[PDB]
Amino acid sequence: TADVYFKRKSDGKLVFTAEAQTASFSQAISEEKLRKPLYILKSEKEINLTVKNAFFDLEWLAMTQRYEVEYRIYIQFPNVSPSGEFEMSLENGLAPEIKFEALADTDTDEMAVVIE
Amino acid sequence: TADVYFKRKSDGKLVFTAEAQTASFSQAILRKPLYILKSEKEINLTVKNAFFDLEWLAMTQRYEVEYRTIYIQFPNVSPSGEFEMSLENGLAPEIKFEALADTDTDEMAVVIE
Amino acid sequence: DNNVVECIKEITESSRNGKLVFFVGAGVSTLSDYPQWWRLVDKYHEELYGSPYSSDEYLRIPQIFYNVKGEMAFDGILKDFFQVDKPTNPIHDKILAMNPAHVITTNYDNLIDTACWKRGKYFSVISAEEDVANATSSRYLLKVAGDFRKGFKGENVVLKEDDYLNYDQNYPLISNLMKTIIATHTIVFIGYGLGDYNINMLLNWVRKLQKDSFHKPFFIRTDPSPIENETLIYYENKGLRIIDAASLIDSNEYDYLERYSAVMDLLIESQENKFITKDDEVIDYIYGKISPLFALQYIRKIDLKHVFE
Amino acid sequence: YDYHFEVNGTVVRHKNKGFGYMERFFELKEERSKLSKKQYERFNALFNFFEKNGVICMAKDSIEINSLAYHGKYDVMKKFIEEQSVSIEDDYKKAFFLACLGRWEESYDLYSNIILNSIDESNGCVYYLSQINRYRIYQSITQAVTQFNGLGLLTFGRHYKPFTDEFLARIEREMTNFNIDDLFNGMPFEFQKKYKILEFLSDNQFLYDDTVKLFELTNKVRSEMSEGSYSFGMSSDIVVLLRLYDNLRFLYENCLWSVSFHEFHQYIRNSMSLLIEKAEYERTRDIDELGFFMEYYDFVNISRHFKIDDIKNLERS
Ligand SMILES: NC(=O)c1ccc[n+]([C@@H]2O[C@H](COP(=O)([O-])OP(=O)(O)OC[C@H]3O[C@@H](n4cnc5c(N)ncnc54)[C@H](O)[C@@H]3O)[C@@H](O)[C@H]2O)c1
Repeated sequence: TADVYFKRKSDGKLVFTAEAQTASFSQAISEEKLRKPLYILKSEKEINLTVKNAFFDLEWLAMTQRYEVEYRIYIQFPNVSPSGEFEMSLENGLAPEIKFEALADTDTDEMAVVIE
Repeated sequence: TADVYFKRKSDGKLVFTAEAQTASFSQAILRKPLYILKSEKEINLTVKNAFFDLEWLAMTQRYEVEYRTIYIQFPNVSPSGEFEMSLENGLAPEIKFEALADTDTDEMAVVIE
Repeated sequence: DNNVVECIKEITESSRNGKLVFFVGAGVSTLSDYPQWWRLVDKYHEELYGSPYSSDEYLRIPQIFYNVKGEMAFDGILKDFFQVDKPTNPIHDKILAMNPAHVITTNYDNLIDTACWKRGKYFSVISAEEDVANATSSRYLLKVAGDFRKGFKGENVVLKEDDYLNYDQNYPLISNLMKTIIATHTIVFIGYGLGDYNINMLLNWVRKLQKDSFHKPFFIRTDPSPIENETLIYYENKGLRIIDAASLIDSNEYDYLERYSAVMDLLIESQENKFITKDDEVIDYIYGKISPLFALQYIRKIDLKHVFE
Repeated sequence: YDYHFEVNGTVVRHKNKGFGYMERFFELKEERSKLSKKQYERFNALFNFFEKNGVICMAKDSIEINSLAYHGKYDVMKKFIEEQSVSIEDDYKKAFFLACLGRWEESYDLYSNIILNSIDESNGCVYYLSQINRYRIYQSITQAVTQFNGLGLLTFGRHYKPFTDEFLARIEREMTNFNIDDLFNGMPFEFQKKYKILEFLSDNQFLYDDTVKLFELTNKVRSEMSEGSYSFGMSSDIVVLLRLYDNLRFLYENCLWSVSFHEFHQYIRNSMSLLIEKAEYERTRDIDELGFFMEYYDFVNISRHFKIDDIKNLERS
């Protein structure tokens, strides 16, 4: 029952807050054939995260009319892309669940930082 | 999609006939001397659309199975009597039976081609 | 025969749609060994003249006793007869198995109400004027001849001459409700005599209605002897469709439960597919069931079970 | 639908637009003296009802099933049946026990007599539940008779006829053209207004909602297992367990015979064996760079609602 804080990457503004529900890090090796030389240690690290009850900041909502995630140990995803996949249900819809995937800039080459 | 005939062991009367629906043959392995190849084999068969013969019914008011497709013969089939009631009324009766093996014969099922 | 078959078909078709109303007479109550009216009339006659009929006499003798011996004597004599309880007969179960929209009964007993409670369908019972206004349920058990629920006095019931004389004035709401139910719902008469006061009054009222503006009520006759044909025509031209229990099955006169059971078993067992034997009627039935589905591009195969009940 | 009550026991305001009575009620439960004496007594009753049913607190901030039928106290049930039932309430669970020990004829007669005596019911809930249970007992009797005339000949060899033909004919006559779906609609409108939560018991397939929710939860749990993700809040497995226990306790404590049918057996078998499979996956789960134990109630559920082949499949998996 830990909380995820969404921040706008540029500034300290809070995009929204939610509770971390499911976090999947299915980071393994990719195809071998398609990619004597010095080892590079290729990888296909992926980090998905889901938040159960996310309420968007009122000031951010008013202003709206790159993102960072802080999962509280403390984990931080400097860059996260929220996947906006909307599906409707016959049962009138009420839990707004937000799914986002961690991204990795080429220069930094790091996706998530977990620190005590 | 073959047919199954359930017959009385002694008299040979056909208790009923139905349509074979499922068959599970799962034989697997505390239990220096000569190897005896001890095994614990089980054969279960679930039957569909079983209607009891009028003659045997009126008489009733050991068994054999003959499942003919290529040609299968199960001697000493014990009919399991698990009865459950659905709150939804009922739809055909499903019969399940387990192949039995006599100590002397040691044979549970026979395959005829 | 074709006439009785069509009668049964209409009754069952109305019942399946919830448009069936049952007019339960005193015969259904007598089947439960309830004290028939003639017993109480004989008791009144004995009390009046010392030592012991017709439609006029049935109303007169209680009427004479009421004003000759007093209200209290009338109430006591009627309570000593009607206070006894009885078990609901199989005919009540058969009546309720049809899921009738309403039950109208001239009986002052609670056997029909007890059967309705048994079946689990809540029939708001209306036996007094105040009952009509406050009846939460949409299913009415209309006691058009009063009831003893309030008490065992003779005022609560309609069984004497003056009570029948002022029925329209005394029971305006109840009479209007009964007439509306008769006009709207399919009516079946069971446990009533063909030459009955209530049935004759209903026929007289129906005569006032515009021609073919109403549905002719069904009358289940359980008299020991087959009905005379002339009386059959007379009553079928008066706005009745007669189903004779004596004609369908031959049974000894002394017992009556067999005739009621035969009529009700024909009603319950009968299904629209029960009568289709011609292969020209099989296609007629199938087309009647499937024709409205032609408006749909595709019909789920499993859903067809709903079409064929 | 003003609020949403969840299995954990926390209420969430979902549709209540006006003043929030539950939001204030929970704080009021947590200065109550200013309430009237009648209001204080009513709040005490409400608090007892809410804490006994598991509605503890609001969203922002084990099970014990009390019944002789669940625990298989087949002799205490017989003793209770023998005792003279003082009240109709004590005669309802007595009919349930009669059904639980076979004795379906006695149970049907007792339910019919309870319905007969439930005319003066203050609320009529016992009458509705007795109608449901009597329909269920009639269904059980019919299916048992069909089995005895069928499989009951191959199994047991003989013909048993546990129920007399007169009783069967009478019950068929009473239950003819009895649509259980209409039973709740054919009730006094006061009952329908007050007892709206009992409507689901009327339909002949009342576990469809529970089965569908369990299917959704099973799919979620299996997706989590396949992906290898980690659930943080109340996992779908815990939700499945909580709903299974809620259904079991509601059906057993209220003495409803539908708890003995194949539908409920399969629902419990699937609710379990999904907790067990998820627990086994949790045990054999590799660590990355970045428990479940069976109680007495779990043993009883597995023994009752699991066929031998189902237990074999669970062992294999
Ligand atoms: N005619 C009288 O006034 C009088 C006096 C004493 C006794 N009885 C007896 O009662 C019968 C007349 O009954 P009524 O006043 O109801 O007129 P009724 O016979 O016309 O009433 C008939 C309805 O009541 C039914 N009915 C008659 N006897 C029944 C019984 N044993 N069980 C169930 N239903 C019965 C018939 O169903 C009929 O459709 C007479 O045939 C006679 O046996 C009549």
